[PDB]
Amino acid sequence: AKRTQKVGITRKYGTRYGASLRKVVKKFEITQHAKYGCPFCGKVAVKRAAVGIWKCKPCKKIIAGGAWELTTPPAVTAKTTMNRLKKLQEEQAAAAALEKKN
Amino acid sequence: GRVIRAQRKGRANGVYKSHKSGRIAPAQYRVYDFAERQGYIRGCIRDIVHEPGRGAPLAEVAFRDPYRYKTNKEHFIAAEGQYSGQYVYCGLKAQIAVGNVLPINRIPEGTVVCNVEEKVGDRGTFSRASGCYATIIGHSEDGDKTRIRLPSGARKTIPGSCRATVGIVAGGGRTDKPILKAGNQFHKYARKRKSWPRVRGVAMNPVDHPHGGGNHQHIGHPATVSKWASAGQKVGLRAARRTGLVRGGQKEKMAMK
Amino acid sequence: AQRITYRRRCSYNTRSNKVRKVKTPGGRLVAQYVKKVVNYTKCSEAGCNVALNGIAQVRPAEYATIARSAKTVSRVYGGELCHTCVRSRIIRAFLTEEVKIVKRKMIS
Amino acid sequence: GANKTLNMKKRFGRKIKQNRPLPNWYRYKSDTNIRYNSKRRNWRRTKLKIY
Amino acid sequence: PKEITDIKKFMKLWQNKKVVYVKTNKRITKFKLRGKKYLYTFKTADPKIAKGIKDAIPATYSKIEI
RNA sequence: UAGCAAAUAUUCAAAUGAGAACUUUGAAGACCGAAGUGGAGAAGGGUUCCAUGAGAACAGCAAUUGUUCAUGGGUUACUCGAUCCUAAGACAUAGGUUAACUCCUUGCAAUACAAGAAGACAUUCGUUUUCGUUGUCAAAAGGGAAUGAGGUUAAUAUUCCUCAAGCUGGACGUGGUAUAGAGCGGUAACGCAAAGAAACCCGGAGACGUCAGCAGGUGUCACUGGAAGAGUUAUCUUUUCUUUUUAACAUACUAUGGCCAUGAAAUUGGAUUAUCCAGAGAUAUCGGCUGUAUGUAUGGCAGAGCAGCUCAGAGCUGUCAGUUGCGCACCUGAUGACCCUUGAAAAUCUGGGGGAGACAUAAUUUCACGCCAGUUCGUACCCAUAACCGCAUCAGGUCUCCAAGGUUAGCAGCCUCUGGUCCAUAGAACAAUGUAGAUAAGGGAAGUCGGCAAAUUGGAUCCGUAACUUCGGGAUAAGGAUUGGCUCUGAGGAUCUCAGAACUGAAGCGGACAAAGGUAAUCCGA
Ligand SMILES: [Mg+2]
Ligand SMILES: [Mg+2]
Ligand SMILES: [Mg+2]
Ligand SMILES: [Mg+2]
Ligand SMILES: [Mg+2]
Ligand SMILES: [Mg+2]
Ligand SMILES: [Mg+2]
Ligand SMILES: [Mg+2]
Ligand SMILES: [Mg+2]
Ligand SMILES: [Mg+2]
Ligand SMILES: [Mg+2]
Ligand SMILES: [Mg+2]
Ligand SMILES: [Mg+2]
Ligand SMILES: [Mg+2]
Ligand SMILES: [Mg+2]
Ligand SMILES: [Mg+2]
Ligand SMILES: [Mg+2]
Ligand SMILES: [Mg+2]
Ligand SMILES: [Mg+2]
Ligand SMILES: [Mg+2]
Ligand SMILES: [Mg+2]
Ligand SMILES: [Mg+2]
Ligand SMILES: [Mg+2]
Ligand SMILES: [Mg+2]
Ligand SMILES: [Mg+2]
Ligand SMILES: [Mg+2]
Ligand SMILES: [Mg+2]
Ligand SMILES: [Mg+2]
Ligand SMILES: [Mg+2]
Ligand SMILES: [Mg+2]
Ligand SMILES: [Mg+2]
Ligand SMILES: [Mg+2]
Ligand SMILES: [Mg+2]
Ligand SMILES: [Mg+2]
Ligand SMILES: [Mg+2]
Ligand SMILES: [Mg+2]
Ligand SMILES: [Mg+2]
Ligand SMILES: [Mg+2]
Ligand SMILES: [Mg+2]
Ligand SMILES: [Mg+2]
Ligand SMILES: [Mg+2]
Ligand SMILES: [Mg+2]
Ligand SMILES: [Mg+2]
Ligand SMILES: [Zn+2]
Ligand SMILES: [Zn+2]
Repeated sequence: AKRTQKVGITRKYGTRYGASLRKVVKKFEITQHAKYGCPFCGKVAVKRAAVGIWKCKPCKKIIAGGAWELTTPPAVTAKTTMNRLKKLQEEQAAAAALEKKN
Repeated sequence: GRVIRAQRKGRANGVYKSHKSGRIAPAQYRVYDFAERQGYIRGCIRDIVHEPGRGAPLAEVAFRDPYRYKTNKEHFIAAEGQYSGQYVYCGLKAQIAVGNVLPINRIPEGTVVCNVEEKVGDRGTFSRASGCYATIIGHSEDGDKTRIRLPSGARKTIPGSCRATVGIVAGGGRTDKPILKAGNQFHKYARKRKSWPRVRGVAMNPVDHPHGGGNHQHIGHPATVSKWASAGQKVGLRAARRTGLVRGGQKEKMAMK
Repeated sequence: AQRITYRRRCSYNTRSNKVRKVKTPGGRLVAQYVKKVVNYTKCSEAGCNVALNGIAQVRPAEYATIARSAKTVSRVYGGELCHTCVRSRIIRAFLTEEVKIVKRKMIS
Repeated sequence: GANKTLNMKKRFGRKIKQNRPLPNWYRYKSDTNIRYNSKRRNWRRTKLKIY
Repeated sequence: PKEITDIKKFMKLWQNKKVVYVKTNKRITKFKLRGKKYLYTFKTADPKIAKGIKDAIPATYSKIEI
């Protein structure tokens, strides 16, 4: 049984608010009610508890997430780039400290 | 000769008085221990909870007191990705990792930061909002200056010795989901000083507000009000340099550059 | 059909004000005041939240009335922790000191 | 209602005593004009102040 | 009110102002000790235990029958 | 004279009295119909409560009666509440401001700060030691040490009486645990009347949202055999109703979950109504441990209570054994869904980590049984169509708990049992006009600014269902049928629903009750 064509979870809003608005919302809502894979126990049990707060039922970990997601792309980006910059910091200082021997 | 709502917000006996019963603690940094200036102190995330007025989660952090047997609890701002039971490191030598707290001068250019300090030992000032981050632009050679790029996008020079959290404030994106119902707006504003709902100044009679004109509902006097406008005078867009929406001649932002 | 009467001068229905209907030897149906249920005892460690076994779930007062048994268990942290947490504690402490010594000899 | 201060109880008691009728033998004194007690009060028609 | 199954503890209790109350029911009999914070009942079915316990009534304790 | 007309209702005999439609008993007829006209509270009232008596006035008729008048009498608590705790809050102190009055700060405690607490010896001081920044008030629904059943008064009673319990603080007595350092058992969860201790640091309970369904228990309701009583008996009815009860508290067992072994799961399994879980060890073992009763048994306890039957205050008999419910109200247990909401605190009880001190005739110890105490204040009565507020005995207003049978989707309506009530001045006539209630042949808005008002429609089952659309909707669209009674038949389950057929009536049958009239356009405001 396929119960809705366009609407899905948005159907609760019935006919209110206008289409495009509850498109935007279909999107977000499906994000927040989705189960996420826990980094720690590797189960896809992680659900959102509060706005910024996610829990994994089985492994009992709570992580600071984004509002509607577990993972905020700009935050992942900041991790990726923090690391890369760590590499460069250390490589640089450590390398030219050998020049300090002169 | 009535008193607008504009004015009624500065009254402390008043109706507009924050609803504080839910507040867990101020979210600030560690005290400025010797340990933090010359070394690193480590603590645990006992939990990250939700404060009722806050978009950003709060982290509850256990620290061992340097001078006694007591165990110190403190509440920090959630850096996105921090886990309950994480080890958080604060101080001079603390290394760069999500949620650790260093001086900015030790943080590499281009890095993303939270809860920066305006004066050294703020226990935090800048970029506390959910999802907010500040951008690290440059360091002076001396080490005493750092250029930060604030969420608003204005650049600021801060003593490099100031405390910063590596990473981004948690719970970002909430601002993006449209609020459909009015009730939502209601509950939300229920935990903060009441701003809701907002009655347009024109709905009102000349007694309740400079705007409410009368028979037609218009402002009828220029709504750009000068910075020096007296208490009950200051109503429209204040001290505004521009008014309209810029459509069309947007190439001007570029050609003007 | 028998009907009841609050016996306390508190007519409002509050979690603390609950009543139960008892049938007496008289043939009366009498209100008797029922007490409140309490939350079971949980292990105190971080994020653990396990229901402790072998300790009584009792309203805080009656805790002074019970036998030492119900107040306790026989482990290293009998009252405060569950076994799993105890175990992991032991292990962690031992192994951590081992790494400590190793670092010590590698320094000397 | 049920719940009362001491103060209350005492005040009420007072007004309760003061609410008696002139004793039938006082009207026989030589120097008195008093046929009745003019200050009597009825709970239904007039109310006291206790708060 | 406590009741006792084994005659021994009962006898330790009435051996320990002491009076003993015995009462008859159709199928059973009961012996009853008064003590500060408890009323001790002892029930038996068969007449043997019965008479044996009636024997057991000491000079210190006076026997009341209802 | 206007007027005494809302809230369906009264009637008969006796008695009392000068006098009775209005008082008391009895006999009839009706009402509130467990969303009460019932049983109790909070606010508010303050003696309005109880008994006896009664001239006037008042109780808009009346009165032999009273919420009225007079006289006397009624409110017993270790376990109920206040008192304690903290909240939204608030106020001192300190500091500062003011001509001054006043005003500003203070729990995340200060715009303050040389402010405290404890111990021991001393036992005053003093001495001495230890640790230390500094107040209070605000909840008779929040938190909150422990009590019940039976009986009693004209009026009080979880208070008094009788019987049976628990709690906290005292202080020793008698037994018993433990130790020359400080219980014993099990692999393990864990177990067992008892099994040494200070500073110090951490805990648990207290301690918590809304909604949805599932499971269990209590109370209630229903039914079954037995016994006692009562109603019906021209006829019929092995009949119809009634009683058939078990308090806190003691001991032992069981109870929706979670753990511990042993062993590991792919032809993946397990499991709920729903989800959901597993190699981060599922399923499974004559396996084991543990947590919650408003459960069971016994004690309490039958000696009480209840129902019958005698005797002239005493006496006798029975109070027994079963079954079921998507029934109902409450409580509990395990879940699920929800939030740009995420749902107090403190006092209080208790546990852990630590082992500084103390001690041989000793020292210390959450075992039993015994001895002593529990102060102060509130406890009457109304809580409303007559004890409150509405100048009143006003058709208004005023926060809660308990809830029976029948019909039914139903806590609706209608009718009933328990309990309550007939109180609203009365009699007679029966015109106009009126207030409320209905029904009108033929026509069908011609009435009227206007379909105002009325009328039609209405449940459930089966058919059938457009344009338009934000694809959710529109939608009971529109529309078409059926519905009783009776006699049979089949299907769904454990160790009450659904469907068929036949017969029968003035073609009636959601028979009362309950219960939408449609359609097509235009304008606003989402
Ligand atoms: Mg569809
Ligand atoms: Mg103020
Ligand atoms: Mg937006
Ligand atoms: Mg003006
Ligand atoms: Mg006008
Ligand atoms: Mg306009
Ligand atoms: Mg306008
Ligand atoms: Mg009062
Ligand atoms: Mg009045
Ligand atoms: Mg008045
Ligand atoms: Mg006693
Ligand atoms: Mg009239
Ligand atoms: Mg009435
Ligand atoms: Mg009533
Ligand atoms: Mg009453
Ligand atoms: Mg406060
Ligand atoms: Mg204040
Ligand atoms: Mg109590
Ligand atoms: Mg008593
Ligand atoms: Mg004691
Ligand atoms: Mg919850
Ligand atoms: Mg029967
Ligand atoms: Mg089990
Ligand atoms: Mg008897
Ligand atoms: Mg049920
Ligand atoms: Mg209810
Ligand atoms: Mg929560
Ligand atoms: Mg210990
Ligand atoms: Mg009234
Ligand atoms: Mg008449
Ligand atoms: Mg006609
Ligand atoms: Mg026609
Ligand atoms: Mg016609
Ligand atoms: Mg109409
Ligand atoms: Mg449809
Ligand atoms: Mg139809
Ligand atoms: Mg339509
Ligand atoms: Mg038929
Ligand atoms: Mg058929
Ligand atoms: Mg027919
Ligand atoms: Mg019909
Ligand atoms: Mg119409
Ligand atoms: Mg509108
Ligand atoms: Zn996990
Ligand atoms: Zn644990």
